[PDB]
Amino acid sequence: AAATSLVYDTCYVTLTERATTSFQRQSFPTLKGMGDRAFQVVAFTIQGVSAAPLMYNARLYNPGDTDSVHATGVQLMGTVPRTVRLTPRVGQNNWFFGNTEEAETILAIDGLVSTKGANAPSNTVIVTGCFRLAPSELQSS
Amino acid sequence: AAATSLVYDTCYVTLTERATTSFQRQSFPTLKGMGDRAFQVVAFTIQGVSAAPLMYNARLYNPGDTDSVHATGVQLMGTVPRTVRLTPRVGQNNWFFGNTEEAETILAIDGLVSTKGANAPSNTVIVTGCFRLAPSELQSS
Amino acid sequence: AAATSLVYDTCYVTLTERATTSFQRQSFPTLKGMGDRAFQVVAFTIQGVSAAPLMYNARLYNPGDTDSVHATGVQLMGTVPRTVRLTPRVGQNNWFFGNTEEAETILAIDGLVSTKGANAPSNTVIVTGCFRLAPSELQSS
Amino acid sequence: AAATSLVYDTCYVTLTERATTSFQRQSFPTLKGMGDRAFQVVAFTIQGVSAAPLMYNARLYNPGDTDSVHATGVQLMGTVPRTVRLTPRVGQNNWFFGNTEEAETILAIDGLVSTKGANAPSNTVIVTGCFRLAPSELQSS
Amino acid sequence: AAATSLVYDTCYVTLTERATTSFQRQSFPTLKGMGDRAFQVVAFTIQGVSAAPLMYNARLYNPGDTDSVHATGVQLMGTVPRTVRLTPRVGQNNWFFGNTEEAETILAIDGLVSTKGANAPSNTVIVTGCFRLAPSELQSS
Amino acid sequence: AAATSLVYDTCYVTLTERATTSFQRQSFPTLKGMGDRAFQVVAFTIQGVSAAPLMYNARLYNPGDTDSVHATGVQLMGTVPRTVRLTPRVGQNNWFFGNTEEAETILAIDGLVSTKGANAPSNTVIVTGCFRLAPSELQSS
Amino acid sequence: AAATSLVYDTCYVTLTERATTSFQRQSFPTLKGMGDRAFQVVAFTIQGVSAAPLMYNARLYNPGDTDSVHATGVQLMGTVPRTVRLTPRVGQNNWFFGNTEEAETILAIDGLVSTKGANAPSNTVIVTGCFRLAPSELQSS
Amino acid sequence: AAATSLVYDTCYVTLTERATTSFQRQSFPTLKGMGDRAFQVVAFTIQGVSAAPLMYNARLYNPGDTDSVHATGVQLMGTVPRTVRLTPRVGQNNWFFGNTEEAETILAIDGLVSTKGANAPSNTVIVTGCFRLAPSELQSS
Repeated sequence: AAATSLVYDTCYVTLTERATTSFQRQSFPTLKGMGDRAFQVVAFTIQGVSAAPLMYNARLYNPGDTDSVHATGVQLMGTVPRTVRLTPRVGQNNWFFGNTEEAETILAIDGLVSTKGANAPSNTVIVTGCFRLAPSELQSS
Repeated sequence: AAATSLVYDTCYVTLTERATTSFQRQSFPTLKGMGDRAFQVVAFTIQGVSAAPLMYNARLYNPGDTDSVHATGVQLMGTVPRTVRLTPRVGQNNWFFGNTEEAETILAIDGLVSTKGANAPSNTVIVTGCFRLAPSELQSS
Repeated sequence: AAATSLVYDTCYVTLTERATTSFQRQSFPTLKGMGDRAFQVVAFTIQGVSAAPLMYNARLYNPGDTDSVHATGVQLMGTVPRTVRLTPRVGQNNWFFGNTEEAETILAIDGLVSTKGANAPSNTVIVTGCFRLAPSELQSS
Repeated sequence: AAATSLVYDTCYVTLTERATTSFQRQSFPTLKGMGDRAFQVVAFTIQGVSAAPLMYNARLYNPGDTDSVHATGVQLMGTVPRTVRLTPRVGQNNWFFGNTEEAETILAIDGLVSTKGANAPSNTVIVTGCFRLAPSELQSS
Repeated sequence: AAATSLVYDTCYVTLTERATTSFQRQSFPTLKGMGDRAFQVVAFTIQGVSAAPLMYNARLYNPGDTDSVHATGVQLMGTVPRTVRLTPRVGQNNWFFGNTEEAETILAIDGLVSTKGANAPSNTVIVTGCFRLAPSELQSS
Repeated sequence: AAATSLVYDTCYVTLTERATTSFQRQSFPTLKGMGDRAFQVVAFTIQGVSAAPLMYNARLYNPGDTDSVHATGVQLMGTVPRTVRLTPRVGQNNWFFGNTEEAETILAIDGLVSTKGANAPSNTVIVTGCFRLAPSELQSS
Repeated sequence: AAATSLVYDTCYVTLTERATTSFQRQSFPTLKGMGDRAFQVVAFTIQGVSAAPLMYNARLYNPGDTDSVHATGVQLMGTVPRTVRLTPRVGQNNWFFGNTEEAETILAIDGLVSTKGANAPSNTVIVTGCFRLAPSELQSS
Repeated sequence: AAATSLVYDTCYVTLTERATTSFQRQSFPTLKGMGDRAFQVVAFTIQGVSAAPLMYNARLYNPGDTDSVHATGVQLMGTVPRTVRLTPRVGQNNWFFGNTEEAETILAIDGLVSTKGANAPSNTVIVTGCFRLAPSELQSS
């Protein structure tokens, strides 16, 4: 066999009102420095708190796509941390090859407000991805 | 036999944004004044509240190490108290000898903010450690 | 919780007759670039082939030690690949802190010949380590 | 596999009143001359007799520590032999590497008297350690 | 909850013929330096040896009392260690408040001889108390 | 062990209308002359008869208190003997130390009449206490 | 029999930062005006809310003591009401005699802040005690 | 009913070589001061230690007899405490009336040596009697 590995990587961000923040290969410490080894998204856990009403939508991408294939749907944020899980099903699951560029988008989170022109209040979102890794593509001596 | 004792000790702190607060042997009242008796960390219960979004990461140390071997991973804080438990497994569990210096680090908690240059809002973290104690190393008359 | 990860990393080498080759943190691709996150050795699988009689001894280290605490014992190599598993038990298992230096020795393999002054024949050894990872020690913004 | 060995080694001493006698690697015949092979303390059996009231405290050490992590607690000695067993639990159990120096302390026994300035009466303590041994680290030809 | 702790503390003494030795809060290392935290006596284990015939009577006190409420009753001592357990029942069990003075008597042991005017022979008594501790009364910042 | 003893002691009295009669340590024959030995109230049996309507209230004391912690509540007396049992529960049960003064109050019985200024008719009350005794605190020779 | 009664009494307060508020006999309406009748603490339910991070420690007293014998341990307060129960065990349970002074302390609650010199934010604590009552000590006509 | 009480009383002595020591009503603290109340011997527990070989014979008496009706038979004493129980059977059991004189013999212990003219070495014997008590014979007012 080839033993597939299972790694949890976490990143955090402050969301901005009419913007989307991209979580790329380089946003996750382990994926960023592991070298030439393929990976697949198993699940994402998104945790967020806000000082006042705010919404977000976490969207998952297949490799190379210009838009997402899965999403949590808009979620409300309150003053106490709340956790949402995003699990892809067959077809929203394609493996990223070992050489995927560091800037390749894996998950994008949109920041949304309901009042026209309003600013996002202070907030923090923690994203933890669970990734399955294929064996390394090693070079010869 | 030697009867091992089980003691709960608590300490509290206000976290600061780009700083880590160390909980040393002297931070725990009983460990601080018990004399020459070895101890082991059984578990830590961390409870925190914040007036606005804030994160922390509680990290456990083995004796003499310059960095931690276990951690809760970054945690979000909200306006209602929330409890997290940190339990070491084999290898993150070495016993501290009776003479460990009062300034020896046992647990360190990092204060983190998601917005560049932001200050930590008012917050309080209560740390309760459960320690196993070996018999005292008494002196002769 | 903190989710502990399980990663398999592989490295290969040609053994030399009266020398020991060290497998350091940097010898394993994932451990090398993952950043500040603690890890523990779960098991090592050693696979070797040789063009003619040769022996090796794979030795496991606890963090910071100048000599090993576990070993496979001398093993013979033949012309067909053969696999040996090295699993530490309690006490040969201490966790390496997140900041362990890249040059820190984890496993060392000695190359041995039975005839005085003989050279090692062509050989290859593949080492696959299974490591448990603690959550990352992330920096604040 | 590597077959771990189990060896019992014994040493005896006369305790002195305000002194501690160290049982080092060299105090145990087999550990002393076995060469480069790692070992772990499994258990210690301490047997003592005294011509008049006397106390002792047997303390176990992890490798390299300057003070002990386990102890029997003070024990009374009478005119008939009495046996006490000292068994380390996880964390008071680290393996000693093969090259541990002959003068490395494994167990220390303090001699204690209850009357200020009194001398210890004639006494004898027999210490039998049970050690687990790893395979030898052999040199190449 | 409040987690109650369970601690074993030991002290030793040489008994004198027509005198009583008091074991105060300060006689027990942990109770002595733990600060402002209430405690209750769970049990006492008394172990004694003597070079010649001698008796003792171990007496337990409730907080603030000028005489004891429980006792082992007179016990004989011989040349081999002998253990007696003293366990209070309801009413001989009141909790000592956190601020109890260091000189407060918890257990007193009388030394007795049967021959008029005789001196006590060489002897040693080891007292191990098992105490239940309430949470610490911490000060505000 | 220490064998706890169980003793029944009885005393009788004639109640007076606006007065309370105290049953002290010296009111009970055995408690009065037993010496330095602690005791606890297990139960009291109160039996009374009166030539005409009369009431009483039997009240139990903990050691050193200036008022009672338990009571039968007012009881009516008639021309035929009637028995009431007073059993303390946890907390109304503290042990009296061996040296409690002979004049220390254990039980007090108030004599009550319902008509303003009336005198108590001829009456007799028999009080039988059941006491648990600790071992004696003996003096040395 | 004597029927023991069970009464719930409630009091509320605003905590102050480096101060302790005492809940005395007079703080509880029923205990305050019931007259000469003994009582025992069965349990306390403490409920608190705060506009920002704040801590408290609720401490239980036995009658006449100058410091407490039981405590909840420091508790965090958030923006949503939270309930903690304090139940005494044997020995932290002594009955208060009927005549206990109105100013006698039963429960004390310390207000604590984690930042040096900080003031307590707006807060409210509701304390409900459950008390067992003995029969009244009535006077004669 | 009449409730019979059960009391344990203890006395100690040093035995002398060709002499018998009498344990009279006055030798037992409770029996000595209880007043006019009948009693019966239930059992005697004799515990003795000696610095060198010595023998004793404990003999039980019925009221008013000039010699004993029961005995332990000669017993050897060594350097470690040893316990012997003496339990009367029907007929060696007569009750002592309430007014028995303080000097009335209940148990006698003979000190014996085996070498002609030898002296008894240092020794101590603890005697604990278990007595059943009848109700007190109270006087009228």
